[PDB]
Amino acid sequence: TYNTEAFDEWIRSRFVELNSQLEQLYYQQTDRANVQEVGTELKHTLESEGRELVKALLDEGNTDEGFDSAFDLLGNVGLYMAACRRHEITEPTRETTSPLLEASALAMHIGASIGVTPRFATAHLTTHNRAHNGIYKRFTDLPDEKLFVDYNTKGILAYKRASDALLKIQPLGISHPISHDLLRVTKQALQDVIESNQQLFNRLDTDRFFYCVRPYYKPYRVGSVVYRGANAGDFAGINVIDLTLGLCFANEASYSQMLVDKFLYMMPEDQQILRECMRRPNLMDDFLQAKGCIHQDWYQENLKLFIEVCELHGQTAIQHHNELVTKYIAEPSVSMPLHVLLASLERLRDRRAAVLRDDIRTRYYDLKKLKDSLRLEHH
Amino acid sequence: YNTEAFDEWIRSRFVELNSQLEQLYYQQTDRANVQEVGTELKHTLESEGRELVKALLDEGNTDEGFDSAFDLLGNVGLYMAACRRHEITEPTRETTSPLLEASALAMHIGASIGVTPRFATAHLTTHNRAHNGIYKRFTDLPDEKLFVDYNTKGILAYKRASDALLKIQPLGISHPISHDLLRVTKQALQDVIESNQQLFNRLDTDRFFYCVRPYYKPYRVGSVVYRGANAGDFAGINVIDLTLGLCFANEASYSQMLVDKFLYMMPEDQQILRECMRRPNLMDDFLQAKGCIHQDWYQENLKLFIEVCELHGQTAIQHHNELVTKYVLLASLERLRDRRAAVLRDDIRTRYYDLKKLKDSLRLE
Amino acid sequence: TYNTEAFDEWIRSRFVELNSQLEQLYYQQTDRANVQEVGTELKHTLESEGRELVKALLDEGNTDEGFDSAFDLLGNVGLYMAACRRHEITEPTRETTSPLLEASALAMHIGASIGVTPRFATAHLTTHNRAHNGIYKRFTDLPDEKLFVDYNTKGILAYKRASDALLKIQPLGISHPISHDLLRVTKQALQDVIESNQQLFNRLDTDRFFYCVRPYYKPYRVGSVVYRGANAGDFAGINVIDLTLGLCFANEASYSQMLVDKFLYMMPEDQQILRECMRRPNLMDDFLQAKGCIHQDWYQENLKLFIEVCELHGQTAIQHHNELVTKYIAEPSVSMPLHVLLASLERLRDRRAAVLRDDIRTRYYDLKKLKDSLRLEHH
Amino acid sequence: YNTEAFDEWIRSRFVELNSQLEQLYYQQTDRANVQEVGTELKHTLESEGRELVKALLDEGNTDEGFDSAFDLLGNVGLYMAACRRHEITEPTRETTSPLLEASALAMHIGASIGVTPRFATAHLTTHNRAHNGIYKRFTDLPDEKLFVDYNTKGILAYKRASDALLKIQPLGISHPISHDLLRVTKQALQDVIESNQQLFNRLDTDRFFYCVRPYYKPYRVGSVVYRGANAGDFAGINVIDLTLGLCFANEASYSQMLVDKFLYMMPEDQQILRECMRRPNLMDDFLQAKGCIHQDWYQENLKLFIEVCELHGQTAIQHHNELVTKYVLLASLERLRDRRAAVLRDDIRTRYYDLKKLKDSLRLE
Ligand code: HEM
Ligand code: HEM
Repeated sequence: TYNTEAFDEWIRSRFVELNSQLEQLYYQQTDRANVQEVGTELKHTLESEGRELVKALLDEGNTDEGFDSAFDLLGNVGLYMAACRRHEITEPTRETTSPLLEASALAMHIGASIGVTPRFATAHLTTHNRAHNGIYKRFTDLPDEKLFVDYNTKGILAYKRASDALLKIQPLGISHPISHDLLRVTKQALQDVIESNQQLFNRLDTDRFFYCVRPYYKPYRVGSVVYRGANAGDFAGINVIDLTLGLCFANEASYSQMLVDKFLYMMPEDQQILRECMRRPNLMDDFLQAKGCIHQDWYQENLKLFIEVCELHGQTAIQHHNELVTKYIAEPSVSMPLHVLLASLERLRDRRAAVLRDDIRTRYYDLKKLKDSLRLEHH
Repeated sequence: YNTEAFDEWIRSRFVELNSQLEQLYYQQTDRANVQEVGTELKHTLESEGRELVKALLDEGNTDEGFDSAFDLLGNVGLYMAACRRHEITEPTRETTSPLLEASALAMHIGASIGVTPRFATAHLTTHNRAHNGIYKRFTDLPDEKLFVDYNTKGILAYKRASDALLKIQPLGISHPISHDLLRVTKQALQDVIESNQQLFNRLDTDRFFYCVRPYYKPYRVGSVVYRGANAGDFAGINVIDLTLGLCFANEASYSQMLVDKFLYMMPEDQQILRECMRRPNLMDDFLQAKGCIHQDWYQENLKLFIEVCELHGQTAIQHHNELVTKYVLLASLERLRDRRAAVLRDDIRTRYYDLKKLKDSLRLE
Repeated sequence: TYNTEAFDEWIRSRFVELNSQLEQLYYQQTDRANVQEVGTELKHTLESEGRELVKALLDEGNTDEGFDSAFDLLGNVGLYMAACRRHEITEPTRETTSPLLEASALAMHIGASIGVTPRFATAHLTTHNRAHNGIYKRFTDLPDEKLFVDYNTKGILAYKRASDALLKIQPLGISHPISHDLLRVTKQALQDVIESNQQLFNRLDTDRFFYCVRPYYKPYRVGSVVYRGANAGDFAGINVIDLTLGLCFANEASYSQMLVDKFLYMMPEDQQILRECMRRPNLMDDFLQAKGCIHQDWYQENLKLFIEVCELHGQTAIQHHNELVTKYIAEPSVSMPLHVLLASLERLRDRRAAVLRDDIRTRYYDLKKLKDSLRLEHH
Repeated sequence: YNTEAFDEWIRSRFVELNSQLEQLYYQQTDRANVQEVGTELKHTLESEGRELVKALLDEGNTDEGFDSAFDLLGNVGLYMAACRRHEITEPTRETTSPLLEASALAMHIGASIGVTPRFATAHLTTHNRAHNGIYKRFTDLPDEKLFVDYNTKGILAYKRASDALLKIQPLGISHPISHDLLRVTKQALQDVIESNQQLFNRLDTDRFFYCVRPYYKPYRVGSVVYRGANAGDFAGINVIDLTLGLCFANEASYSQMLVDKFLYMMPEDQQILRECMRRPNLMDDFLQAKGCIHQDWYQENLKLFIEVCELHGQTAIQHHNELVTKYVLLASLERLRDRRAAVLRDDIRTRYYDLKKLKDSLRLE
């Protein structure tokens, strides 16, 4: 694993220096978002040194060191390609196919060999970013990047705690007393998300993030195909909650399509779990079907807690869209299909908040029926 | 409708018969005696259950999915377990099981889905589906419900602890996020201490030993004798042992224990457990990071790491001096409790010294 | 499974009648490839009856009857959508999104839920086409369709026999005596393919196939995304042979991309096996590395048989391209990106035949070195 | 390098020591005796192997992948099996295994990958990697090579038969393509008959019973006794039994047999086998298609189907009267051979009548 080590050590050293030093130049500019005619020397070094190290890896050909080893390597290749994209060394709408031949072949080889997208994925920097003596992979040494990544990690892990609790209710049923504890575990995990997102909101520098962090999550070509950038939402957890709570519907083209466009962007194990939720029942419909149990102790106790969980999830979606996406994407973007991705994100936030709409299906009425169901039972 | 017919029976008459039978046993002076008592109730339980099982055995091969099959196997196991409790079947008395139909069915399902052909802990705890608030049980006794509910709470708390620990593996012990997982682990283990305490302060020692425990006895399935389920039949607890490095897979005593429980947990738990047997542990990781002693992450993470090991080892003594003390291989149970607690011993390998070295490693700071 | 049964029984009855009767009209025409202003009544019935049956299924929502049941249902939905595409009831370059709302949602739901493409796949009509009292799913009752499907099935099954034998050599090694038998089993299976393809070549009606069979394998939209038609080559087997024999290379963008574009078009189990071959060694390189064993009995005996297998595979690719694709696609198409897909198919045939080229990597030299290696050893 | 050091030993000195030892045993008059003979060679085999194993046990947890671990377990099992053959270790003589290091290592790997902690058939047959033409073996005797090679050929032929049969399931018995799979199945089963015949006509009855078979004896791993491998330890053969409907998973006798062999085959073979236990079979399918008697597919497919059942049942008698006849649970071996052959019996359920009904069903045509 000499060649593999050599590339990783490069990613954890010079790679960070080159990008950092390059970000310094971009920030000094007046445009700040411009990359043309700047750091031309640093770009050649980053491209050159990375390619050689990658080329050494591409020579070894087929290797089977296990999923973790392969995924880690693919991450470095993706981190490398992502940087080249940020610095305009490679640009999709400018090419017909990727100019980074070696890296593309290697990335497409590993990705297809382990069932993941042939590029940098969220897990590469968050849940599966191995730290060496305290430092883990990063594009730059900027404090704002670390804040973004760490809080995405905290957020993601909090959602996993919430989806795991929800999945354990399935075998017990909504009337099970133990389901009341899982429901509370779920509630706490979702609150950890609200808190996690708040801290990020109160510490991340809006400007530094939009000009020095975000530009590394851009779409770029791998081979001839264009692959979009990773999202902090690329993991089963969040969608597992949507389906299990019944807030979203797999039978709707809009939602299933979204799942399809993200499967390869998460771990194989997360894909398996997500797909399975698409053919399992949900708690919403369960409670709705238990109308003749309205005067049951477990019903009032569990429905009450359930409804609270549905609200927290919707709260977390409003917090994300209304606050996070708003303060670091929409605003800085108006100053410097954007209105399209914003509109999709809205239907998503409203789908979780269960608001009233006529253009899309929502649980507003179902949730209201259940809320008004708890009224009749407190007697 | 046969599956449901049997399930509905298990959730109704089955509970009545056992309950009514437990009433007779308790009135006795011996109370542990079952000979010449409830002979009528025993015949009914055996008879009604067999007929319902026989109807199922006729359908032959069925593939309704893992959950459906496991649930059915649970009812068959619950039925056979009852028969064992009431002496309708007794291992040291037989050469092979007298419950022919139930045995065939149980062995068929179990082997078909990779689980033991009898009632397993998950059948009554994590995978016990409730209907309108009531879930499978042997009797309607309050002490059974206390035992099962707290075993469930305990088990689920351990799963939260093992899941947090496994997420550190890809991040490493020096990762800042590993400090949060380590704290999540600490909290989950505390939930176990609290969970066990509540059980200790509410369960009726007598009712449990004469009306609850006798349903977890060993009985024959076919010609083979299969031991009773244990609240410790799940990956979680052993995942923590290996990940924290408190136990060693390279030791016959421990790997044998794992082998004797694999079939007693869910296939998914088996997969996870086996995997931990070929993965590194945090203990050795910290020990190998001696040249990082003056690192911020080393001081912070290690402290919590040691607090985690102490909560686990300590939560071990509590259990050891409870379901084992108040109620052959006694030594094998002491070594297990000693490895977890990392006590000092000369007969078995322990982390006592390694843990002390690490505790005193925080000293310099 | 009433609604599921109702739809299947429809697919096996009226569906076949409507398409058949419709094919009769198209054939009578002078253009014969025209579909405008013809069978307008039959089209409305096919579209109408199918949609209603699908709509009934879409209502049931999430169901978990097992992989086989779900895959079978998805097949009927795909068969239905494919027909609508053939009859121009739906056309990709004419739409922005699919006009078949219910069918799209259902197809995308099942597909994503079990990890397969949301449309009709080769297995749906070949290896996983269940027959009822002798009759299995089909678009029409035409004899030429049955010939096409049956021989694709025979061909596919023969390739599976060849890939399975090759994979069993891996744990034994190329010098193992038992590997000589597997190598012979492989040789026989590949010959069954040559024979299978020959029979198809000598019995299929070139015209009927191009105007009455092939038009059902066209690309159509599912939701907003366009999904290409199934190919008799959508299964692990063929590519497993390519990689195990070392005739193709996973480290090349061109090949890995091709694998990615077909994974969802085969069974999950075939995907698993294929991906794994991308990180395993191959026999070609093994033999090349055993140069200091040239005077070994197993070497001459096994290398000789190996080289024969490589030739048969290449023979089967030439037979397919030069004969089959030529007589039923290229010619009838010149009479009535086509030159693009033909060019890709050529690089593929030459990759297996191991011919000499400068534009792509081939085993021509490696195979020649090994052939000339057997000469030195027969002494 | 420890893994390779042990493997290279198994492929060199290990073979020499055992071979040289077999020479001494054969010269004797008893020939089956091992007491007071080759005492020097035994010490060397035990000593050299243990040291190499001890080096491996030190590395602790390793995750080099299933193939690497399984291969290593095989060497450890081959080593322990030899020690058993030479009486260096004997089950009915011990309470626990005297080979401490080897036991721990074997139990560790086996449990970590889900296989029995000893030498399994695949270790010498389908998964025995050859180096420059030579693959793992206990001795250099020609009769061992004959036994192993033909077991391998037999096994691979059965895998071809089970794979063809499983591909009919999704197509159905009335599918035209099922007629080809049925013929592929027929040919594969014939390859088995031929394979077994060659073994019968070449293997030296004496050399095999005194120099080959004694290496497949049962021995202790830890404290548990694990039986020796059988050329029948793989899914294939049992997949054919269930798919053809010749055997029944709902019968304790058969499901128990499956349970006692799962760990003796590859995890992938276990998965496939278990699944067959909850799937339909062709026998019952044909029986249920009585109102299709005058169908073309019914006549053609059924004929070949019956020829397949007869080849299997007949290939059973051959084996039964060979490795069992020429060389307790003898009855359980008769019933198995009788279910496969579908003979007439009153003590166990068989397909004799069902098969006769189907044979006479072709009569009307
Ligand atoms: C200021 C920081 C953040 C910003 C600027 C941000 C921005 C975005 C953007 C613009 C998208 C849309 C997808 C695309 O077109 O690529 C997205 C998706 C998503 N984000 Fe964030 N994000 C932030 C933090 C977080 C955190 C901490 C979480 C927690 C896990 C998270 C979870 C998600 C989810 C789950 C999705 C998908 C939509 C859905 O299914 O509802 N994000 N984010
Ligand atoms: C006259 C009958 C047949 C014709 C017209 C035909 C045509 C084609 C076409 C045009 C393609 C290109 C893919 C696309 O753009 O969709 C293709 C692919 C393929 N065909 Fe056929 N085919 C026939 C029979 C068969 C049979 C019997 C087999 C046997 C399994 C088969 C195996 C393949 C393979 C494996 C591929 C992929 C290319 C590769 O990886 O080499 N085809 N076929």
